[PDB]
Amino acid sequence: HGSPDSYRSPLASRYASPEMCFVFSDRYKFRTWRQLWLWLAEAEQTLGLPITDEQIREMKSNLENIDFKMAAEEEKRLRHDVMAHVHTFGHCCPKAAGIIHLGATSCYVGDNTDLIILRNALDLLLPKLARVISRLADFAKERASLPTLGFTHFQPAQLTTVGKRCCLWIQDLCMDLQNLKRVRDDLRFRGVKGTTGTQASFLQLFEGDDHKVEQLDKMVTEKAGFKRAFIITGQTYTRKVDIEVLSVLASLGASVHKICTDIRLLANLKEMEEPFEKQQIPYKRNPMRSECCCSLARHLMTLVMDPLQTASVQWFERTLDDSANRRICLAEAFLTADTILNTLQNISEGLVVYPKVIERRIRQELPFMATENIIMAMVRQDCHEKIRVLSQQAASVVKQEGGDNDLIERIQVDAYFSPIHSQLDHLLDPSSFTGRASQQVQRFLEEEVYPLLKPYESVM
Amino acid sequence: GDHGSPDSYRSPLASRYASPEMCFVFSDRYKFRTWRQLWLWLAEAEQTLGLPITDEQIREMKSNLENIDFKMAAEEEKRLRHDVMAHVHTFGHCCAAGIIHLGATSCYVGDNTDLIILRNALDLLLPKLARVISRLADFAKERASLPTLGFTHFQPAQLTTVGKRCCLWIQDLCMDLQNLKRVRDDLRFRGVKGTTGTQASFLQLFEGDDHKVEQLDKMVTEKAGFKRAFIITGQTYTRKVDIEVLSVLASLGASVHKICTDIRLLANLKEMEEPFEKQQAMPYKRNPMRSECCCSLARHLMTLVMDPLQTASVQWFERTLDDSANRRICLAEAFLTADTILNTLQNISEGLVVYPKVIERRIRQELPFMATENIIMAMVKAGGSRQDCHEKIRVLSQQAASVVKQEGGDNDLIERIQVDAYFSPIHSQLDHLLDPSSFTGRASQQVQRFLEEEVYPLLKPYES
Amino acid sequence: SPDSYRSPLASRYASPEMCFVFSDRYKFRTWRQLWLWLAEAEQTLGLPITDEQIREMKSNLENIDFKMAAEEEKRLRHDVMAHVHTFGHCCPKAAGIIHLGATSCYVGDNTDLIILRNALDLLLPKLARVISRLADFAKERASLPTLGFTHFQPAQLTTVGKRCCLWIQDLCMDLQNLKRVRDDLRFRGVKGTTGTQASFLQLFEGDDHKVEQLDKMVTEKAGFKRAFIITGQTYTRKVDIEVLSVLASLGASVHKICTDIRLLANLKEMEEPFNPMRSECCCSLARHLMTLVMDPLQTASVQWFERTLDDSANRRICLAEAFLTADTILNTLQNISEGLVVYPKVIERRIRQELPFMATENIIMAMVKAGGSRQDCHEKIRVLSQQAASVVKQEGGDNDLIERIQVDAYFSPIHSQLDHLLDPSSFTGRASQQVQRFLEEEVYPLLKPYESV
Amino acid sequence: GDHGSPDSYRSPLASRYASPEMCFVFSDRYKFRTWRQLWLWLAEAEQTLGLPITDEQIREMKSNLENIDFKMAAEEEKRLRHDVMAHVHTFGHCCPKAAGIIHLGATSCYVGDNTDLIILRNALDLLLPKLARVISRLADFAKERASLPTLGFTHFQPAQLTTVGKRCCLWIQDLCMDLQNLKRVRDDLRFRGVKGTTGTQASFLQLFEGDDHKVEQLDKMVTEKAGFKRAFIITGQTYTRKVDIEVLSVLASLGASVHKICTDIRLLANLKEMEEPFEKQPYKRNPMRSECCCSLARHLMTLVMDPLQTASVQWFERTLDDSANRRICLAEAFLTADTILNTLQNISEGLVVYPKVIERRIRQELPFMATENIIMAMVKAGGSRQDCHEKIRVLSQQAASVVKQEGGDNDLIERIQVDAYFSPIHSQLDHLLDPSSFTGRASQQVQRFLEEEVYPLLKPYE
Repeated sequence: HGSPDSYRSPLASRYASPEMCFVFSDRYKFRTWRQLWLWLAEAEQTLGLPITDEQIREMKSNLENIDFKMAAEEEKRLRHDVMAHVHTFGHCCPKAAGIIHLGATSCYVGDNTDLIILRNALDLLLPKLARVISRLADFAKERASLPTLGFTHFQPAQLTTVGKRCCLWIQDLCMDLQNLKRVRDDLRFRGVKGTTGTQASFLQLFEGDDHKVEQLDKMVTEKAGFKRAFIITGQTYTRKVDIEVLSVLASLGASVHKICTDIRLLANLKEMEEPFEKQQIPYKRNPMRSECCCSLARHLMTLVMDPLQTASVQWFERTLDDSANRRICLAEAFLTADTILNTLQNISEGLVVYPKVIERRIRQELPFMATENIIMAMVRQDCHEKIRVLSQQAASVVKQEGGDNDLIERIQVDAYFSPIHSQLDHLLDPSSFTGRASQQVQRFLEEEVYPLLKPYESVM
Repeated sequence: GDHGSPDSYRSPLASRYASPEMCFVFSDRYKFRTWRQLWLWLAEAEQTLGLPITDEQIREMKSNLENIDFKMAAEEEKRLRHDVMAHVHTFGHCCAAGIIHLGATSCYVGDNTDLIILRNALDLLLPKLARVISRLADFAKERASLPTLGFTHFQPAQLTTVGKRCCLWIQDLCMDLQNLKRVRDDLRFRGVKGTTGTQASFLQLFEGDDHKVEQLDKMVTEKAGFKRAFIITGQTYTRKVDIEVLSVLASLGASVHKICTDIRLLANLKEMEEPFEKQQAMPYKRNPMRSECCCSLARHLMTLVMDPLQTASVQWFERTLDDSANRRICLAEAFLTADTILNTLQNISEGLVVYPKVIERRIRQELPFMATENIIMAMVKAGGSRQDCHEKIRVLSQQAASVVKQEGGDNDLIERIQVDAYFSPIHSQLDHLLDPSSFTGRASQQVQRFLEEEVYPLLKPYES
Repeated sequence: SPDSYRSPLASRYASPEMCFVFSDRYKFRTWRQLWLWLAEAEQTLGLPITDEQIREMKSNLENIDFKMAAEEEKRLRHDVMAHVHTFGHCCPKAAGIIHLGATSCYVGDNTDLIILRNALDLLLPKLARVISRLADFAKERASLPTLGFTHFQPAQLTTVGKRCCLWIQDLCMDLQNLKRVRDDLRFRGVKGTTGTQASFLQLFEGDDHKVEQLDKMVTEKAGFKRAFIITGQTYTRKVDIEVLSVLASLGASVHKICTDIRLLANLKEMEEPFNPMRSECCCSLARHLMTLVMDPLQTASVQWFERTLDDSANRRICLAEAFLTADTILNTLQNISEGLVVYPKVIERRIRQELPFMATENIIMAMVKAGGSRQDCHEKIRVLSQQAASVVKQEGGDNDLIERIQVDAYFSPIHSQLDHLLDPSSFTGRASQQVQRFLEEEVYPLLKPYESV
Repeated sequence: GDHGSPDSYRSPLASRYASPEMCFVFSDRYKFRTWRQLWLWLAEAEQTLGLPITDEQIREMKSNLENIDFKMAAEEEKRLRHDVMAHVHTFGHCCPKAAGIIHLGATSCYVGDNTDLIILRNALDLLLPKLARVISRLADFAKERASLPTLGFTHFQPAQLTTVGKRCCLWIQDLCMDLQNLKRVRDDLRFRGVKGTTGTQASFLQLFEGDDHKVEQLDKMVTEKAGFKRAFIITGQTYTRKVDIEVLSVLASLGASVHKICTDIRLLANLKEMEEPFEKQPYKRNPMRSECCCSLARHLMTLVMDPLQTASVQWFERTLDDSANRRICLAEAFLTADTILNTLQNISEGLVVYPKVIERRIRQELPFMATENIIMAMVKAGGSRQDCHEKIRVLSQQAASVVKQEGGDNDLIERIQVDAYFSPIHSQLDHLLDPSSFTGRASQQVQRFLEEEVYPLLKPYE
């Protein structure tokens, strides 16, 4: 990762998985440059430019044989990123030197590489998000019936289930999964367009034949594995593309942050905890992996303003005031999302529920929500008011003298509630207060979640 | 008055900027009508599932949907400090009263109203957006072959065409149209969910009947005009929907700002101007005032995206009420702003002024510096020499540059070539070698293909 | 009119005084006010302006015809020239001398600076009054022990007043910031179309000193200590960044406080004056305040040269909204701070249910002094903790670590004063003393200039 | 290598962009040095306060600040899960004599949180002279070009003439406000000191046997040694996260200014009026350095939402959900800012001005702005106002058509000069269109601004 004598990005050197790091590495970047020049030359041969099979063979064998030292020093001399690599690749491919980058300009390698990078980055996030959704869905099913105190205003609300509450987190990740897939499939190749998008150099190279330029653009698009290319660009693809991508990651950021806020709140209530590793026979447990996910999700929300501002200040066919900003924020958003999903998969595998803790809290709150079922079970005016005064004193005891709720007791002795004694244990059954929470979990998993997850069954 | 008094603050978004249609969809009249419209649909679905509601009770609601007493509603809200219940009383006062809102909570009306408002607001933006695109398309077709100086780094570069440049704007607006359409299509109804989304109150109402509660959830969803309803909600629909909606407006703001920034730059170059207003010739100096307003307003949209993002991130459990005030402001203001922008942008597109002679004058100044490759190629074809020509053209290029920079004169490079003996085997070809049209690449063909494949197919559903 | 949209901030949220500051009555009245000051200064410096013309203007500052002015703008397509003419119509004798030598931003930008300053002046007392009522609560509850929270997890005891000082300290930092931006706000003055004072220079036929003088006079009349030396058409949009930055910071502070109050309401240790609806309202609007900061940031980044008019419509929206939003928050925070209710028994319970686990060191250092070993006590205390933790977590019961230590024969010398070893006040450190010190050295001096009168 | 292998992502801020000094400030070698330097200060102060620390232990501690075993600490961190105790052990290992008195009575954030504040302040100290240095270069330029008339620009349309030096003062003023805000925030930065787990100083009070006086003066001593004038009286576990908001707010604002300057330079580059420095070894020159600054400034403006959101959701005495966000955003903000200023210093050094392209654009626009001047000269010679205004009006329409509908030069002056009606002012015409008389007070505004504001603001930094 490098020396401690200098600053190191905590995302690469500490947080993110090596795979995502490699996608944004200089090796991947410059390999892809060489790959693009190969596809270019191959297509140009087919279209009748003087390129031999020996020159193609030379380029194919030397895609990974990159001299970084020599390339960086040639940049210093030629003050050009692309020209330096054209020359370097030429030195290790002496037969091909005269045909590399023929007709093209800088953005053929620069911009198309970012597109290939963008796509590859989404492709690694997809199964990670799919794997989180699946494990939460496992958990959702097991705890689909378990009654838990609902919360609105973070206050005692009617009963829900742990499996129901989990399905709220799952659905947000599902909207995100659908969004990531939609953006990945819509990405288009820039292809060959020239300095200003007019294909003027390539038109001159193919001595004025429009049809040949059209074919060239089709051929590299397909070699690159892209279904579609832009008809219209300036020098580069429209920077709107980066907004579309980072908007969805920002949206994922906000969903994750919400999931982790919930878990941190439940971990205070002792109702649920993060998984442990290295475990066996501490009381105090910090939800550190959830606090980490929040911290990083935040940064993922912040980054969306960068591509927005960039897109707004692009003058005409392009200005280079996007270049540096894009080298930073694109990498960060993906490495940030990658980390979040790796850490979120850990949290989701074995979430620890504490049933008796959840049952205790419910018992403290249920007699204040069961009052209506007591009245509609007596066969109204003197039963709405005579139970109310008992609630007055029981609510006065809980707040003014912090402790247990004894409303059950106050009814269990009063003469007025004579017949309703025989049916109190059934009237205070927690599951009868949970509504369709169980039915809803089931139907959600079968109609929405399972159809979505199936294309990912190979890797779990 | 018909809006507000001068002695109080009035948002200029409502008073000075947006159209009456978009302003209506966010008004309290439309909001409280929609509340009554939801209560009506519920009662209809409730009766059709065998609940004790009379066909007379229904028609008293069906007739009194518009009849809203605004002073009584505000006083019962002064009494109970609860807006939904206050409107329940007021509707029952003019009606029936005992069957209003039965089994439902506040968010049956306060949350399904938002989704109807969002859907209708998107309905207002769509045809306005297609209209702009349509106008620019015609401008792009008309100007498809008019050579213009290309700009990278905002320095002169390979020529393009006005039509081609306009397609860059069109493309961005077409992606916005597609995103607005998708997000409107993907919008789902909350339906009947109860206080925490468990539907407990409606299960009680239908006496434990699971199938019946779901039958109600389907009935009110179709009545509201939605293809699909959420299975999973807390008290409200997920605040993620607000993010998808304002994300696409934010992106649209980005597009517009860029389009309008280009226009202001073109205006300075005097190559393009905004349409003429009337008088009773036109003035020499003209500020791109309408473009600057669009830029100003677009900026607001890009900013608003952070509101729904932060909101969604800190929603604890089934629901917290720290979304309420923030949503009252940012939802309406996003749409009101977008609406203003589209109205203004359409106005700009109707008769953009082009000045062909100014475009030509800038081209004649810059082109010779970009055309030396074509001069060398033409020499070699008639017995010339590459390195001899380069060095005997690099020197005249540096002389011409000096007059333009150090002296601030007109570019004389062509004139320096038109007399120089070394370039005698080329003099009959100089004007043809500097034909702007032969420098525009495939620009005009790109316009034609793009319009035929990607613009008219999208505009087809909006012909009227 | 319910048949049209109304800004919730404007209608049914913010104070009538703040709404008035951003009203058009106040705006156009200030325009007229600034024209009079310009006329007054110009007479002094020797232009043909008569006292009659000046009295005509001083009488008609509030006499504004919004119908006429609005109709004349449609015809002239100029907001300032529309109001020059309207003012000239109700002051026929003044007509020719209004706005003499001036440009549009003389009224446009100096009005926005007058508005900003006056809007800050309304924010300062309200904030001070909030800080003052939290300081009383802080003093009242300085000694009351409460459970400290790190990671939202039980942590070393603090006091209620000490926790309140965390909130106070954030608000005080905002108070100093609002005051520093207010006091160091500068006047645009008279600058001309591009900032070069060219027309004023020609109006006084070349007299440089007369232009400086005119600039000084209007600046003093408007109640500012300094004018900008350098401007384009307008004052730098960096000023709007600095103002909205401090309000955004205040937003973040407020949001933190109201989130803390919302969690305590869940813990039933504290309640709002009679669902923490007001704190949710506060959080929701604090959030919108934080959002706004990107507007002037984006604006100032893309101003080309002496002025571009892409700031105009965005400023009309973000400026007023930030102050109306700020205002609303402070009015609501004042109502929360007026009736905060702590429930001491609920707090006492939670402590007793969590203190035993944190008190493990004090029992050891009472045992080691009694003869026992640090090895032979840490081992025995851990097995009894393992037993207590099961009852709480696996059985959802009461923390009986206090009971279990009384039945174990090992801790026999320790029995005599377990009341003292688990006395919550001994676990609070310097909390109360930290409160008294902070209030007297930092808070009270800051509130000293206010509270008057 | 040391700047990372090409097989992994390497931040372009640390490797490619920022200066070495700023990179070292956020390096782990600086972080762990300071951690250890803070333990020394803690030990020295405690010994003075009567605790059992030997001067043998102080000297052993003082010698082993530089030599850090990173391999040991990382593996100890794996074994412990505590980053501080990992370095408490690794320090206690190489300093065996003083193993019992390292981190005595202290909490994790004594080193974590105070280090953050020390870095913040050293980073600000690197930025300030760099900012001053830039302002100073532009000042020189703005004095030199103080009387060079140039076309004013409102709406990006021709307007009343300013001077090149006056326009530069517009840029300088934004950077001077940035300088003022940076210094203030640097000086108003408070030390976290010794506060314990939740800010109550409980463990320190315990070790000083209930003595408040000794707690308070330990806080003051270590603050003094760290170089701070003032400590917080009130903290949770850490210093309030409102501090990070103040710091990144002023950087975002600097970013905003730098973006405006560089946008202006980019536009002037197109107009061929002004260019970025040569440093040669052509005709078309892209302003690549101004574009770099703009790109980097934009990111700086974006970062402000990090600390804002962070502060807004800090529950009670502290939550760890700020940790990861702060490591990225703070470091990145100072790396970017430093890079921007480095590039800005380079731009200021040898900015190229083209006086004859400036003169050309004036001659094209000025005649339209000089109409009232001409009518006044005509009336002064006993002429008719209404006839003169109508003549100018018609000649102005003809000349505008040539410019817009024919793409010609402005020929308004030549039309006036060949018209016999204008005979009374024909001799006055060169003088009437002297651009210098159209600049207002621009040349004096520069001198006043530089004397009264700039140089007094620069004096501490010379």
